[PDB]
Amino acid sequence: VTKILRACTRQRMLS
Amino acid sequence: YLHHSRSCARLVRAIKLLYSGMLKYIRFQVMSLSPAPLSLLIKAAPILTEEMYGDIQPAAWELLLSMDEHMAGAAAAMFLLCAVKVPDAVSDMLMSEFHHAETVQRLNAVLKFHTLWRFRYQVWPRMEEGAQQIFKIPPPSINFTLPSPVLGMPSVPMFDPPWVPQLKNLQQEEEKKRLGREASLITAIPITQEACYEPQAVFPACICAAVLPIVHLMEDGEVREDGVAVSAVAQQVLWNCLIEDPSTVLRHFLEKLTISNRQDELMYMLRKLLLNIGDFPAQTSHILFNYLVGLIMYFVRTPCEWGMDAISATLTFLWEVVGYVEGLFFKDLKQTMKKEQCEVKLLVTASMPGTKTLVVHGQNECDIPTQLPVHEDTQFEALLKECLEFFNIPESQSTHYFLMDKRWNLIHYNKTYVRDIYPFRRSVSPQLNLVHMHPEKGQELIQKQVFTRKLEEVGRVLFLISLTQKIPTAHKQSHVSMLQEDLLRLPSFPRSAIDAEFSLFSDPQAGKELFGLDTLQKSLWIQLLEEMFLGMPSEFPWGDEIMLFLNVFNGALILHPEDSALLRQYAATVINTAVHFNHLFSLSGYQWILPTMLQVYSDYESNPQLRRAIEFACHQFYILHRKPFVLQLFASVAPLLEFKGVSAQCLFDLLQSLEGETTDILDILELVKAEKPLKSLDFCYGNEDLTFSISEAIKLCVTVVAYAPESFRSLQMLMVLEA
Amino acid sequence: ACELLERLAPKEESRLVEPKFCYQQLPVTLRLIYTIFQEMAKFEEPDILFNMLNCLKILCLHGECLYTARKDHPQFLAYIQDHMLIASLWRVVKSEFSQLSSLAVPLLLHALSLPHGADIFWTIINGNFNSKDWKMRFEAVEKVAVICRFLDIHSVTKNHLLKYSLAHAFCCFLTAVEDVNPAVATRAGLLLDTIKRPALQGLCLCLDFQFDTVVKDRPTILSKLLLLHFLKQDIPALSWEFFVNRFETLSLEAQLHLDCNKEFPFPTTITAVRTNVANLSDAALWKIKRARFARNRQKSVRSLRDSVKGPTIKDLLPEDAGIDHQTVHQLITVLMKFMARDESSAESDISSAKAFNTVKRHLYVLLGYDQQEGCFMIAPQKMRLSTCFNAFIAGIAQVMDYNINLGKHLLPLVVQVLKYCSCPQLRHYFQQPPRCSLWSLKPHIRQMWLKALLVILYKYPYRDCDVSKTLLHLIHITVNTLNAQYHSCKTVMADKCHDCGAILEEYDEETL
Ligand SMILES: [Zn+2]
Repeated sequence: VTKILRACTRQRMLS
Repeated sequence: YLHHSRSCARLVRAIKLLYSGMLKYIRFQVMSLSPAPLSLLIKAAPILTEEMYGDIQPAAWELLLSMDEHMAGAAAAMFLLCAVKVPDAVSDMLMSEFHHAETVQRLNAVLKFHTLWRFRYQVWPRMEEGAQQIFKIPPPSINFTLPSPVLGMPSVPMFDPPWVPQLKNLQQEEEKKRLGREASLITAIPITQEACYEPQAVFPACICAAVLPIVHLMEDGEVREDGVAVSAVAQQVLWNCLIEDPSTVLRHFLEKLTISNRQDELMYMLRKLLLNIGDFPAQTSHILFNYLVGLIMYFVRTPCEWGMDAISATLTFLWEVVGYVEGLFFKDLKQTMKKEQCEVKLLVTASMPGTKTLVVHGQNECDIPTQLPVHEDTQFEALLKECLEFFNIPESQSTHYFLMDKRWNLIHYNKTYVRDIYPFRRSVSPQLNLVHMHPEKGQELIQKQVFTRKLEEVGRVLFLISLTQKIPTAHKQSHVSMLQEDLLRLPSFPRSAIDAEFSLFSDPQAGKELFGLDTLQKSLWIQLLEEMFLGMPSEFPWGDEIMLFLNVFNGALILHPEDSALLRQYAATVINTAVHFNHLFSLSGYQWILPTMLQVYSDYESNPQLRRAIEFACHQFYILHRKPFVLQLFASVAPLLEFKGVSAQCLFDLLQSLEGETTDILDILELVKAEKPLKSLDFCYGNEDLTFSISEAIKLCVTVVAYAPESFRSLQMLMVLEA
Repeated sequence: ACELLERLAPKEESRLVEPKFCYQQLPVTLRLIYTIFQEMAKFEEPDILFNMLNCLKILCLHGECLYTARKDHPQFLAYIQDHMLIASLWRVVKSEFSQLSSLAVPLLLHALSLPHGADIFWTIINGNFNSKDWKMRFEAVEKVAVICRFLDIHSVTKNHLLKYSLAHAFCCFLTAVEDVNPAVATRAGLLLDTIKRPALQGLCLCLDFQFDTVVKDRPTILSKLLLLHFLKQDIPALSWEFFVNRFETLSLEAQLHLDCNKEFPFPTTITAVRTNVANLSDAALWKIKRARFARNRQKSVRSLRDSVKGPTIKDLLPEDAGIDHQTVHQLITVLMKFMARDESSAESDISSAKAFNTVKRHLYVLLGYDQQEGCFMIAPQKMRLSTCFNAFIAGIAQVMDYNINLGKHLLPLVVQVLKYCSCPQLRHYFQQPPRCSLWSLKPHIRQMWLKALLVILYKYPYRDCDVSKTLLHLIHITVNTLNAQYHSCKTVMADKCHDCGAILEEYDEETL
């Protein structure tokens, strides 16, 4: 779940 | 008493036959002789002693069921005055009558309540020409305030009212009027109130509290010897009361929450009333929704001991309430809520700033307070660690000390982000205390409060789901687009919809309850996101942002893979999205979903039910998209292959399950919205290719390599072939 | 060990259900079952419990180990049932690991079919759902939901003990839906949706069986069915065929009472089984046996009614003498509530249309109206005093308002009933200008009469060749009701006008 959250955070940062 | 009334009526007729102005007096101020005592006592209500009220109460109670309207009205006025003056005796009599052992007694109690309800407006005229300056009646003490604009429509106007005064065109107008009349419910409006052309009301708190016994009698199936059941009478009386004026009916119940900790019973009684009546008229639903929202607002603003618990209890039922409110739109909801600074509590898409700082007090009152800057990623654990370092606690009691809020009774779970709980950036920062507690007591309080908060979140999700489902066929796409953009602009959407309390699941006490709530919340989030997806355009131009919405699905399958309900909900919604967003999932999309399903399939090899469900879902995917799905499956299994990680044998097991037809053990197809015999969504692949031979997979990999041998995808497919 | 048992087993599941002792000297399989349960009490890993439940499924099912224990070692089966079997199967049921429950539920049903299983399961359900600890109810909701998820509808339809146990558990779950604790109520409401449609259909069949057999459970069963139909309407819980069968059972009871010269609140001609002669029929004879058993053996298997509530031919009811009237009134009100919220279930298929026509004929009969001769079989006073009419007039306005198609179907019957009820006597029904009035009705029944007439006038075409005359008569009755408030000259002790002898009538503003 932490990996999923970090992927989501990176995705939001890129946008 | 009926004999007495008949005798008095005969005497009145004799006096009339005896006889100018005397006839006017007889017909305007006598009108009968039986109500002369009661109407006298009503005229002397300010000077009546409490003993007189207690003595007159049983007579006025018995006289409520008179055929004579004047007698009934006078008795109702007298009993309402008694309930105003001696509430305890009136309440005891009402409870004794409503819980009486005789069916006739309970039926008569409900009928007498209805007579009181009718003559509620005819007490002041009967009382005195100069009353209501003396004989003060306490006004209904309303504590909270409704939302500044009313959230829903106050009522649905009846189509073509008979009481409102106003050839192809004539025929079509007649047809339109007939359809409108057939579509409009006349039993759900106050027929006589709206049909009267164009005045306080006396209804004290005991008479209002009598509604709860009537709600319970709505289920009292005991039948009188005349064939009349208590349940029918109670339902009719309460339906008429809620039709006429729900505010007076629900005044007592709504005030009781602010008065005392009674929410777990108020919601129970409201749910009981809704279930027994079976519906909610537009005015009733509007009033109840506005009052419940105002109650949530009140407990958000005024610090109360049971405020959070009351908010959770009302969120557990606002979702049922909102399904009947008419004319409620998401944009107006957001506008009113952010006007009232209470959007976070009932809208799961809130987007509040944060606090940016907060002051934490020490255990000692002479200790110098600390101030911690709050950032987006800060959780209460970091704040607690900084406070322990600041206030000189030498790690001997690190689990003894808890961050706590005193104004609002809150003890903060460490893994909760600060800005989630303190979202407003007002001038005054939140003030916390480094409260020393026995670690077990602190953990118990944290478990309880976390459970209440999770139930609140469940209620928020359910409220949004019901709001979306109430929206008409038109305005569906607008509402869905609003939801999607709100989720995208919400900085903490996937985290809020995907996180869990892993530090609280392990506790043998209050750990499994949190897990049950988590499973419910994940299933609700999947359902809400599917509702959003189905309602968006099928050709919606997506991007990498779809992952933001699909990760939640994957998240729900990481926490609860072995839950059959969660597993079949996941499979149903993924199939629904593959069917709906067909073009997206014919080129991509499976790459956002398949790696998670493959990881779960490989991880839980020992679970034959989970493996069967995943294999059935993959079979349905192959049915929808045949070759593109296999290519996406290989592209999403190539990173996971190993020579933890998806093995090279479980992939072959999945393929062998694909080639042979698999039975639906969890009934996944029954939850598929487009539930038909599933066909290839592309006409080109339309064929009897339900069998997916492994040789076909090998040919696919060979073809992907042959297309571009030096591509990265080429080496992915080479790895898949090697496996 | 499970693989070895599979090898030694007949490798074919037999029929799951059929429609102290000495630890040694027992067959080795009974000892193995005993020790598997004993060890399973000591483990919590899902893999361990799954393998152990698989071993039991190979032993208990796939081989008549417990059947042969019942036949040959009754004491051992009694001990196992009372001490380990159902308690441990209930313990191993979890929503997080539904793999365990996939094996637990078939074993649980097999145990229930066996002797001493129903009582233990009854005590478990009653103790859990009636517990004051809200966490225990919270867990029991999950347990029953997961049990329902894996119910084999085919298995339940064979064994009556299974039907009783599942009906009791499902009704307790439905009560937990309407719970005081918000957490338990929300969990129950959310889990009720997670149950698949065939399982819900099987549970509704269990409820129908409970209605048919147990007499004192009928009103609570009807309440639970109405609640479930309200909550999950997609499954058929209330349906036209449901009311057909309920009317069949009630009419069979009525015919039995008529044979025993005792009054019943239901018509004796609705059912198709004539109790005068059986003619060596099969299903009809079984229906007669079930009805007579229900009416005479009221000491049946535990009626769920008390536990459900939250924290030679004739026989008469000793204390609950109004049970029959309650069942009739509740059934008719539930029928009206079904019809009000019916999404045109008829015309979906041939069976539904047949059931709708049957229900329409039965409705004509219930209100005392003979379609063959077009005349009411009863005097207007008997209809007014009738339970069926009182429960029909109280919901007919809502049925006509909410549902238009059924309203169009029911319009002639409704208008005939409305005209007939207001008549003080039979003669008043045959006066061409109706001189009757809404005086013989109860004061709260006049308003429902008027609201039904209002709905008919507001959203129905009443210019038909037949309904128009009766509706004009209804308007005449309304006009006479308005007139009687001011009597102009032109048994219950009442007031008369000494000049003309007519009864003085007064009405309230809500009726005027
Ligand atoms: Zn007269």
